[PDB]
Amino acid sequence: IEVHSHRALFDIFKRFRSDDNNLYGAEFDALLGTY
Amino acid sequence: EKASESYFMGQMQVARTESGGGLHLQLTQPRANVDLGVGFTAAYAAAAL
Amino acid sequence: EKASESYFMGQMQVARTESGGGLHLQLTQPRANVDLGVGFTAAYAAAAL
Amino acid sequence: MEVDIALPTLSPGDLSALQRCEGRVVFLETLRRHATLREVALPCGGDVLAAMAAYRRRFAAVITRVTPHRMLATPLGVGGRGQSLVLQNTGPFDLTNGDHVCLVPPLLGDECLRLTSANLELRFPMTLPLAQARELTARVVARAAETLQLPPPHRDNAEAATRSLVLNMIFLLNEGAVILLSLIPNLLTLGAQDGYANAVIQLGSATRELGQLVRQPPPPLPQDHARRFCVFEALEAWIASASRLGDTLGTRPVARVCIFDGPPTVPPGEKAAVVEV
Amino acid sequence: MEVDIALPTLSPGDLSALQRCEGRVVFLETLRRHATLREVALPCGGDVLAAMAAYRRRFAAVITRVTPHRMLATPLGVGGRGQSLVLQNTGPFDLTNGDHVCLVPPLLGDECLRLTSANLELRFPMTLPLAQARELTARVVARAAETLRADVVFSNGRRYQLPPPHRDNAEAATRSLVLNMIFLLNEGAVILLSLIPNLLTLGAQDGYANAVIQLGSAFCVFEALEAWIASASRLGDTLGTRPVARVCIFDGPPTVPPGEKAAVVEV
Amino acid sequence: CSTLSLVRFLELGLSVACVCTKFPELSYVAEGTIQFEVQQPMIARDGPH
Amino acid sequence: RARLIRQVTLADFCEPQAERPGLVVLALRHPADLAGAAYAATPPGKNHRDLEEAWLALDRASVVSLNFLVAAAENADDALRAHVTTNYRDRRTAARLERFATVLRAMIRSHVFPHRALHVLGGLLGHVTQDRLASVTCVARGDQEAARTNDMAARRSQVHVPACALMDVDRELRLGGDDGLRFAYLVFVYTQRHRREALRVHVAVSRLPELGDALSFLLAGTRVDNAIHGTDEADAPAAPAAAAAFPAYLFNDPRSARCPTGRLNTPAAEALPVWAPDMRGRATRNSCMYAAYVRLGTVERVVRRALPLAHMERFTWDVGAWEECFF
Amino acid sequence: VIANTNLVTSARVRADL
Repeated sequence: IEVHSHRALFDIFKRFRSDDNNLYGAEFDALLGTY
Repeated sequence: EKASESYFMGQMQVARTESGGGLHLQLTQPRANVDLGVGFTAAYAAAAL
Repeated sequence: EKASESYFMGQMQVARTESGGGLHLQLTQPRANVDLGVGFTAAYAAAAL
Repeated sequence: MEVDIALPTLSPGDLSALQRCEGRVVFLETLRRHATLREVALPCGGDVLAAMAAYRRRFAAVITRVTPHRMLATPLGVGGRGQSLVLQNTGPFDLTNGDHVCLVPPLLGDECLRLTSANLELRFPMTLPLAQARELTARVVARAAETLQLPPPHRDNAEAATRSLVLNMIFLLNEGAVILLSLIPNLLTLGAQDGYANAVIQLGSATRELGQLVRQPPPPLPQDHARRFCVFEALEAWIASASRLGDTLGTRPVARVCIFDGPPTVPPGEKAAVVEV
Repeated sequence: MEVDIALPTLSPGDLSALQRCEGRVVFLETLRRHATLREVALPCGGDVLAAMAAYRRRFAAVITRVTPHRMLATPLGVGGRGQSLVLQNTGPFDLTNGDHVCLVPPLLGDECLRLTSANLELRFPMTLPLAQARELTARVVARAAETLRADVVFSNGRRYQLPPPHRDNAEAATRSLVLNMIFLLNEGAVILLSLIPNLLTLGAQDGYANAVIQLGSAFCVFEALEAWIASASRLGDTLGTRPVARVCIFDGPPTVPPGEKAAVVEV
Repeated sequence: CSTLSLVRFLELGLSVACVCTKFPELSYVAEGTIQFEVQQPMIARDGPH
Repeated sequence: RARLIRQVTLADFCEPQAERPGLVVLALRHPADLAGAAYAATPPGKNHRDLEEAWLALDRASVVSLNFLVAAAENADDALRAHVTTNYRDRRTAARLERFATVLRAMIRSHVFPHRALHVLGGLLGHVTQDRLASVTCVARGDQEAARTNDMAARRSQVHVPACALMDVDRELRLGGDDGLRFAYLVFVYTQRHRREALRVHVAVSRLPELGDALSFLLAGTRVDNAIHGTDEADAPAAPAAAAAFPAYLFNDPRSARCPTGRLNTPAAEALPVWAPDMRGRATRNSCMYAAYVRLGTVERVVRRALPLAHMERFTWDVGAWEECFF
Repeated sequence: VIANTNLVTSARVRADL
């Protein structure tokens, strides 16, 4: 029935977590480095 | 008519069977009826064409 | 390589089929794989003859 | 006993079309349970006689369930005469109830299934009623014998078809065939007194022409004819042969149809439930 | 699968006469669950060819026990794992354990169940082993071949005399078969001789044999050829010679004479 | 008699090559594709792209 | 499950205590009608009462085990002869085997072929015997091991065939195929040379649903030397007359002598050409008969293991009709 | 682990080396 894909595996250690700076206002004072 | 014919329901029977595609059920049911009215209790009518 | 291929083990399956000389019990299991790293991750070596 | 046909990775745009194949028969070479798809494969059109002969060495198998992983198929006939199943009507003609069916290769090479995902095509044959499969086989064998929807011949295996024909024919001549032949005028004279007698003999029958262009004496008495009779042996031989003519040139009736309630005929491209005989 | 048939209320005694043919075979028209005495019936005497062409377009069915209200039947071609059923013999000669049974119309003096009560008529086919079935037809047509211009069958010790023509209604019921079976064979003969003309001049002992052996190994005649192939296939197909039963009598005498029943398994 | 010395896969040496993770529902969800790409690095060449 | 046949009979040819279960048995026709049909069936020139005598020299008995029949043929390995002779309890047995050989050799000579005298039943499994009277029981459909033998050492059974006669086909013909489910055919081989003739038996397995050309090539020498020495003892006339040449030039002749129907007794119609198709002594079909086969069922595997034998594997009994092989 | 669209924003074996 016209097969489709599915969401792909993402590595357990995927830690994008950059929106913490990019949510509304970025606090460069110490939030960096962890990135 | 009101009660031209009766009807009877029996217990349904489940009959499973196994295939390469897995399982394939097959349900079934026995049923019977009997004429009630004396003489005839129905009539055709070829109405339109 | 230290981790060249990913690999997923499915769930085992049974499949019965009645016969004369007893019973056949074909048992199967599906599996999947994929490489990850860019470039190659294995090689030959035609060592001896 | 359900055979298993595995598949490679195909295009999602082609499984949607192959899934629509649920009643066409495939032709396997052996009957192991697990099997591949690469094994069952056929080129495009050409030499309808070759394929017709190949339809006797290999045995059929109807498919019933498709999955993007594997394909479940049913060994059509090796040991079963009641496996009521369904196969779709991919034939040109229309098949009513109580009709023995027959598999015939497709014509013109027009209708195949070019599977580009793996570069291989499967030429599923068509299902015709016996009565028309017989005329088709007859026409093709006549055309093949002639050369010492209209497809061309091959003339590499025409030798085989004409061979089988002339063998099945040459062993129809017998010491009693001459006695049965010395009555052709006696039959033709009946062809004028009665109407059905003229009916049973066709128009260009190549005997009603013979019937006036030669004469023949009463047949000479054979050896030991005071003890044995020959016309009965000839007739029995002819029954035994003709009972098996339509097979050795075409295909045997593989199964027959049966319905309960609905419309008698099943127009093409439709599922029909058949018993197997 | 089983089919019941609406038996109308016929009469005393003649119903009891039908109550003797509890093993005969009758051709239904469609597998269903409801039937009637009218559709399962043929005229008592007709050409053997139309009955033969009818036996190929219908579905067989055996008569089981018959209650005066309705009679039960089961078809042959389809079945569940090939079960057991009794089948009354009607042939002229017996069949032994381990034979293949066929169904041919009554080439001999027919039998027609005359229901004078209900104004119907029943006609049942005959049961024969394949070996003798393929030969009784040939005896019948051979008897007519000579009259167009001796007859003994042997079976299980005893010998039959093939009752003389028109001992029944007439021999007209078996004319068309004679005519077709002779004409098609004469056609095959002449076409073959025309195709290789010099076939009958070769040395009868050596040349003809060398031809027939080197051939075994490595008005347009062709339209006539196509026509002959078509007709021979159509006629050979509708000649019975395809068994639908195989007798399997367990716990019983190894031979069943004509008239009494026998346990047969469907092929 | 004769015993059967079983072997464990993880205790082999080859195990280091591939990562094996038990995905139970693969046999069901394998009906389609999963289709994840990985990566590619790129050098920052001078001159405007 | 499978369904069986029971046939009480004489302990003449199949001797169910001498062999263990699992071997095919055959049903023998009543000999009276064979002897009768000979009278009209033996060809011209030959004897027409020699089968009568051959039968009378062997004096109901109805069954015959294949293990017994294979011994009374040309092809056989003498180990099986020794087994049948010294292992059968019965009196006078070797003499009977000799007479049976003479019977079958007479049968082929009289053109009433044994394939028209031996229907095939399934493999026997059980028997109760009085003194020289038995009641064998064989399967008829379904697979063999659905049965239940009263041995109590091996309840189920298998199918045993003398490996001396088992002729494989595919590995023989080199089809390059791969063994899956294969059919099983019991085949007869005739050979016809007057007073010097014999019969060969085989049991053939293959994937080929239609033997035909396969045997026609397998038995090439037999068909060759049978088509030429088969018409012997038949007086053929002298050189065939030129009038025998069936005229073909006259079909589409616009101008030719013609005669409408209804004036064919002895009118002024003598101007028609004469043609005498004259066939007296040439090779008929029964003259070129060399083999006959019949389908037995389906098979998985064949292994050889012991007297040499051949154990079947998951045999499914499905008996078919006989078949001619003449062309 | 199979999560929905919700979002946030040893032994001693014998071997040769």
